[PDB]
Amino acid sequence: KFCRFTAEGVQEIDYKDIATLKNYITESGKIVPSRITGTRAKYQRQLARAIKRARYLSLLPYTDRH
Amino acid sequence: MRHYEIVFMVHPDQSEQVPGMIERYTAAITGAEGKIHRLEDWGRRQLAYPINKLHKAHYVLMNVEAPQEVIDELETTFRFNDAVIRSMVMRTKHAVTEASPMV
Amino acid sequence: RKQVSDGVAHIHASFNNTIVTITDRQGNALGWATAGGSGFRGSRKSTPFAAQVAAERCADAVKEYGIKNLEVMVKGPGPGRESTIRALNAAGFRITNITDVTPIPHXGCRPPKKRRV
Amino acid sequence: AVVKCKPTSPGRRHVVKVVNPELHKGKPFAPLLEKNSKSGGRNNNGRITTRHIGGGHKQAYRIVDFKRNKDGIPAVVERLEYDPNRSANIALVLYKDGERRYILAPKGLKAGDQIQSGVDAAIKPGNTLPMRNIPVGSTVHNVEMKPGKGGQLARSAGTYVQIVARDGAYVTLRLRSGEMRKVEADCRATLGEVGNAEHMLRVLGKAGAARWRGVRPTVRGTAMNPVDHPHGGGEGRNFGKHPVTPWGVQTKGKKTRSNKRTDKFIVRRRS
Amino acid sequence: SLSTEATAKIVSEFGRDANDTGSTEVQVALLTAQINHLQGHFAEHKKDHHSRRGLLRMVSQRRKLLDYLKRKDVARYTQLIERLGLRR
Amino acid sequence: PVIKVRENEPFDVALRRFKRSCEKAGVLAEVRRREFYEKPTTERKRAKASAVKRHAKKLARENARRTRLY
RNA sequence: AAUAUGCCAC
RNA sequence: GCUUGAGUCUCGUAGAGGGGGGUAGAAUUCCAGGUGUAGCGGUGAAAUGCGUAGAGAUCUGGAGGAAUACCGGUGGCGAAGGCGGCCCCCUGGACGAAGACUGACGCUCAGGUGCGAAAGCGUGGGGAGCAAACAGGAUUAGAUACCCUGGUAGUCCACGCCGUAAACGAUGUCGACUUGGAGGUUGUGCCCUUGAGGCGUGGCUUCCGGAGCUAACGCGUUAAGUCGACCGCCUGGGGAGUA
Ligand SMILES: [Mg+2]
Ligand SMILES: [Mg+2]
Ligand SMILES: [Mg+2]
Ligand SMILES: [Mg+2]
Ligand SMILES: [Mg+2]
Ligand SMILES: [Mg+2]
Ligand SMILES: [Mg+2]
Ligand SMILES: [Mg+2]
Ligand SMILES: [Mg+2]
Ligand SMILES: [Mg+2]
Ligand SMILES: [Mg+2]
Ligand SMILES: [Mg+2]
Ligand SMILES: [Mg+2]
Ligand SMILES: [Mg+2]
Ligand SMILES: [Mg+2]
Ligand SMILES: [Mg+2]
Ligand SMILES: [Mg+2]
Ligand SMILES: [Mg+2]
Ligand SMILES: [Mg+2]
Ligand SMILES: [Mg+2]
Ligand SMILES: [Mg+2]
Ligand SMILES: [Mg+2]
Ligand SMILES: [Mg+2]
Ligand SMILES: [Mg+2]
Ligand SMILES: [Mg+2]
Ligand SMILES: [Mg+2]
Ligand SMILES: [Mg+2]
Ligand SMILES: [Mg+2]
Ligand SMILES: [Mg+2]
Ligand SMILES: [Mg+2]
Repeated sequence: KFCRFTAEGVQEIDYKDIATLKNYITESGKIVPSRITGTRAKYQRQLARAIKRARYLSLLPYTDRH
Repeated sequence: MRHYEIVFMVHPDQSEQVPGMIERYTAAITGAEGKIHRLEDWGRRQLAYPINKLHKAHYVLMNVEAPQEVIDELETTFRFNDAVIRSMVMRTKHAVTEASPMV
Repeated sequence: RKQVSDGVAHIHASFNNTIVTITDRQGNALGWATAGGSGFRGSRKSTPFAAQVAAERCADAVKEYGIKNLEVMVKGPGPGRESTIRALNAAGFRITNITDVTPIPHXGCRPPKKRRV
Repeated sequence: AVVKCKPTSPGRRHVVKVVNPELHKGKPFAPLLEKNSKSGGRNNNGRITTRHIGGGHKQAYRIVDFKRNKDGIPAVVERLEYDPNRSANIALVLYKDGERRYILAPKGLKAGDQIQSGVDAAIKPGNTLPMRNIPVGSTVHNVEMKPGKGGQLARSAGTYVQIVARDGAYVTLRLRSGEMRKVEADCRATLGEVGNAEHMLRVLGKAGAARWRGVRPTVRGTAMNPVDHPHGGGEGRNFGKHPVTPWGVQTKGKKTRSNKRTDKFIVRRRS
Repeated sequence: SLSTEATAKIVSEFGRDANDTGSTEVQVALLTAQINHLQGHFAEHKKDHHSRRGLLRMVSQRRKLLDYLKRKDVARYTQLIERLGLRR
Repeated sequence: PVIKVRENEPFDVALRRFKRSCEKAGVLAEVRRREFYEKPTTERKRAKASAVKRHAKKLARENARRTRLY
């Protein structure tokens, strides 16, 4: 119920692990707020960066309907 | 000598030409004295959204220790090579020699 | 004349009017009906009942194509998002997919200036 | 360099001059010059066909290579030169086999630059390749309209043509006029814009500056007499005519293209 | 931002000890090296005002240190400006 | 906000699930936000005002918890 | 949806 | 001479700090076409406007410009103005830990110089959307306004100029001292990471409040408390920030 990344000690959310990245995007492809997901601010920023890079690399959708 | 992560996704029709691409690129970097530290071919993956009406593409990852100059010639290579449909090169804090999460 | 069986119903419900269009799965329109054409002007043109009437009229106008099931795609923020789908299912088409396709720019252009009524 | 002059005299007050310092200050390359006699606008009948031409400084034609035929032989830009016959500057280049030539100077070129023509030329400014090898979205100059005929599009100073698409054996180009024209894929082209882009910023400042370029005075039609021009005549400054050329054709907005032979290569007008 | 090796060379060539990183001539030489390096950057980035502010800060720090050196020990100041090529 | 009516899913519950999916995506809120253009000064001002009122409400709430009324 | 104005000591 | 001010070096840190270059998807608009009919669009109602010359709707493919949904946070950075997609190159500042180094090298600043939102101006481009001006419809006694339908400059870029804003935490910069509480953000140490825990210590930041201060409202360790250094500024209102 806390930030899983600071629970695990990982300090960067690598954008190549879509299995983790999916946990933090709504089914409509939007990023889930840090309030909802419980992630602390630093990892939320890192997570948003990684999500955006994955969206560029087509590993995640920019949105559900394309 | 800066650590780079190069991900480029290739037109599926050129899946046979991807090994040649990799060999010539690694030859260019090693000639420029830069070291490739990681290299893995994701194969042909489906796309989360169509690119140029293409729904599948051949992903290549490679982490290098190349000079910024030779990285820029690889930039122009990806630009003027019509098979590489999308490329992204990133500076990393350090070299990564582990195994990518998609392996 | 042409038989399509499996159709797609685009509802376009703005704050002032609801346009319901039945097409095949290729975007080829088969018919349409509007809350303004169903006999509603001004105050009443944009009410869920008006949207219901328009959807019913469109369903009846697209009858001879023999449409059995419909995808449903909803666009706009208008009141005609609810009663329109209700009226479609009451008409009898098997509603198999309901999607919101409202345009949401990912920034996008600059909206019109705010009114001062 | 766009350097305004100083108003030391009424003729120099408004003069603005583009002083490029990289231009060669010596004499042009001799073996590529030719005699270029003026005409005055007179054709072989001796009548003035194109008015408002005559006089002007004597000039010598520089055989500029608009074909870039010598392909596969790299050429180093010996120097840049002033060409009187055109708005752009030219570039004396020297191939590796000892032949010197003149080319249109592309933007950003200098002495010592390497250039090359052919299919395997490096896609860099100054080089020449067929358009089936030039990437889409490129900006080019010295565009050929027929394969091997020679460059004809985008040769003035600072102009360029954008390759917007490729459809089979044709490629679609956006020209400086805004026109959208189809050109065979094998027509050559040279990369980059044309140099001397500042050329349009120069202000002549006086009538003599125009006369130095062989541009005779231009009498307004309404100053003439009714026998001389449709606009002429009038006790005072009168008009009342729809503006027309001296030969009666309406001159404001009346389109005059009529080439159905080549209407099939125009994808969109400039309007 | 001078490279670490460049900083080491400047300290070694201007200070008494290789660990003498705080000496007045060491500081002035570091500031001069960075300013000379940044001149080329600001020849091609005229509108980089925020970086120009840091450059001006280094200019003023060098001026203050040079005034301190001059009013303290003059001979060291003269030798330093000779080795650095600063007019005053 | 795309839904798929599943096996043995009646129309009314399919519509209800679609309603809740649309609200979860918040689409109508964004459309009513984008209907007009509001200046950046207005955006900042109203964001600050909403935050201020939320803080005041919560302080009043967990302060009146320590208050007897009747 | 429209809904302007109010000079004579106190 | 000394080092506790000031500064440099060593290691890392977080960030919409800046300049340059490229690219991504969503969306509006336009162009070509396909299906497809009589409405659409708009309003408090309405009309102007668009449409049977086939609109609106829907689908395909292009073009081009501008801005970057979600993340998003009285969150972050910046001297201020301000800065938010992603990537790369150049680059400024802040901060923390341990040590070494220099040894008052400092604080302020008239005149001076630089930066300085938006509007605006000059030249050359660009122009999707929005929109002063403008035109039409409506409202009204009037309506050169609000509302509606269109629409040009301009918003966009390169360079140059303007140098003003409720440029505001209406609070000059620097330094020292003087009860607390609840957060937020960014490091760093200890142990037990024994369940993301506590225990400290730094930096910045938000709200409440104590003594004190204040005309009161209020400020309240980020003072408007107690003092020091320097600068700017005020002397009834209007005239007038005008001549
Ligand atoms: Mg409106
Ligand atoms: Mg003759
Ligand atoms: Mg003429
Ligand atoms: Mg004239
Ligand atoms: Mg006349
Ligand atoms: Mg006469
Ligand atoms: Mg005569
Ligand atoms: Mg005659
Ligand atoms: Mg006549
Ligand atoms: Mg006359
Ligand atoms: Mg007369
Ligand atoms: Mg007269
Ligand atoms: Mg008359
Ligand atoms: Mg002053
Ligand atoms: Mg402006
Ligand atoms: Mg004006
Ligand atoms: Mg302008
Ligand atoms: Mg202009
Ligand atoms: Mg326009
Ligand atoms: Mg009017
Ligand atoms: Mg208007
Ligand atoms: Mg002022
Ligand atoms: Mg402000
Ligand atoms: Mg403020
Ligand atoms: Mg003030
Ligand atoms: Mg000061
Ligand atoms: Mg701050
Ligand atoms: Mg308080
Ligand atoms: Mg006071
Ligand atoms: Mg004045």
